[PDB]
Amino acid sequence: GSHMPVVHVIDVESGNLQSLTNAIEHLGYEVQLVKSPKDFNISGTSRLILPGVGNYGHFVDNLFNRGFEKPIREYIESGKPIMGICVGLQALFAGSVESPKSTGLNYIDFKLSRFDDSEKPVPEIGWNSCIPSENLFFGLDPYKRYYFVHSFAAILNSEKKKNLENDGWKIAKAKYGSEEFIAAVNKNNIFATQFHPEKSGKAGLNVIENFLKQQSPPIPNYSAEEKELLMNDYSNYGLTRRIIACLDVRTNDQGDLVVTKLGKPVQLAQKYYQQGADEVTFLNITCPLKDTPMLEVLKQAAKTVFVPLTVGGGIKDIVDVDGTKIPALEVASLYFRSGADKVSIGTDAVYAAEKYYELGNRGDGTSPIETISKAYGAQAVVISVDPKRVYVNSQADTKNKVFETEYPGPNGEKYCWYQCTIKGGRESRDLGVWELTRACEALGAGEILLNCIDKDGSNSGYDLELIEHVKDAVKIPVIASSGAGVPEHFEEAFLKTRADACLGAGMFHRGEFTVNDVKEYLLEHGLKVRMD
Ligand SMILES: NC(=O)c1ncn([C@@H]2O[C@H](COP(=O)(O)O)[C@@H](O)[C@H]2O)c1NCNCC(O)[C@H](O)[C@H](O)COP(=O)(O)O
Ligand code: NI
Repeated sequence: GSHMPVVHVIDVESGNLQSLTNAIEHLGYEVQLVKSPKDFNISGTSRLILPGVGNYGHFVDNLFNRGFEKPIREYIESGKPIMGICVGLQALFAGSVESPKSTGLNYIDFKLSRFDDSEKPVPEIGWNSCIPSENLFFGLDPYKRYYFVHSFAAILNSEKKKNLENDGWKIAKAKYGSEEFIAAVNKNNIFATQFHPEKSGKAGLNVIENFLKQQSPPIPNYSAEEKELLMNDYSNYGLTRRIIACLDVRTNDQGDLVVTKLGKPVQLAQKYYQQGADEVTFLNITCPLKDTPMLEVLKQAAKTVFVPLTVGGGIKDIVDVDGTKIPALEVASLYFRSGADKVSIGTDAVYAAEKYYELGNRGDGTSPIETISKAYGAQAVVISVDPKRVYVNSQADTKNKVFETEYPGPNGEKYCWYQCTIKGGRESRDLGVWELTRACEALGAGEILLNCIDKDGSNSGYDLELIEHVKDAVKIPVIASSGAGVPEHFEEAFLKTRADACLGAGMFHRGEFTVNDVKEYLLEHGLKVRMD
């Protein structure tokens, strides 16, 4: 309470706050959560952090509803250090197009807009860099990567950058595709980042430490060889080749949690993080909702794993042990507050998509995809697709969209579509992958986890045509999954397809290769990867 520096963190009791708290404590500070304006006074606060997550309006409304506007302004007026993270940075602006009627602190007199999806996938999900500048601050290093996860940003042009310049603002810029936007801002005692430092590994922890210690250390003295290797070449729109490590979570005979048919999933996640994983996905496949074992795994993993965590399995409307009807939104909220950054929807995604087409290509606003994305944004919803190839002689043989394949079927069929399955692949549905992804994308999904039942655990590579087929269908990031066995497979997916990321389960779990082994190979072949 006074034996270490206290850091006040504003808590609107929504989203993942575990990572930020753990990151601050890991730096040797004590965290004091401020859920109400009554929980903190100006003179008794030396370090204030305004963490934001989800939909702009859902955050700003909640924040101002609690009466935080004046306290925040009075704190900023006191001249003491404040750090805004994600929506914490967006709140400094006039508002956002994500929530038209919502307002902002208006320190920067313009609104955040949506990235152009005509040239790249929106939301931006991945590791981007700050463009080299003379006015960088708090240790922001152009040769390092930070994690961005957003659809809206403060998009720049000459006029805006100049007004901000003359206004006394220091701007850390970043580019996604052909669009330049604000990655971070700094003026007097105000600091804010569009990226999540608590999710950016060591590079991220350094940014937090630099703010808490109020220092702008010089960037390491890199050689012309190191710079040329670490610089952003703007391949894959400026995002590094994202390597995702995934693990299954099952319950054995005794009731304990294991990854092979509650410390094992936790320790493996820590290992994956220590060995270079850009993301860790937990597939829950294992009792009251509050006491769910998977929630505790997230909590434990979130203590040392400073990269985004995804959880999938059973995210839908449920009937708890006591009979209480808990909507999918509340289930996802529980997982988020427990350490998860994104939730994966499989079975309920196929249902929602079928319903979508029956209603004449519209949603009724009740599906997990719709409610979760409206509260936490599209970047918080992942669709887990579990497809299988079905051959046909022509488009006339099915209502589902087909494509011409390079690999003829058993009877010489030159066309095929991919059929969706539910409940761990135990049941098929008369819905194609083309129809499923497009539907879910419309309902609000922000990313597609594209598995392939035929390639699952085969270590023979990814289903390249499937990847390209889905990339033709949607404008949201698509993750290549199922089939990864060797580093060459990742390279193949990244060069021969438009895959926005690569996921691996078996190969990492077998210790055959580590995430770093895959990264070393990609780096050796000229691809950009996160190395921290
Ligand atoms: N009983 C199961 O086996 C099972 N049950 C659920 N899942 C996954 O979890 C998601 C969420 O489940 P909901 O239906 O939403 O409750 C599903 O969509 C599904 O992908 C299951 N298995 C996972 N199936 C495929 C993968 O996603 C796999 O992790 C990669 O193919 C790894 O491949 P690799 O070893 O080749 O690297
Ligand atoms: Ni103390």
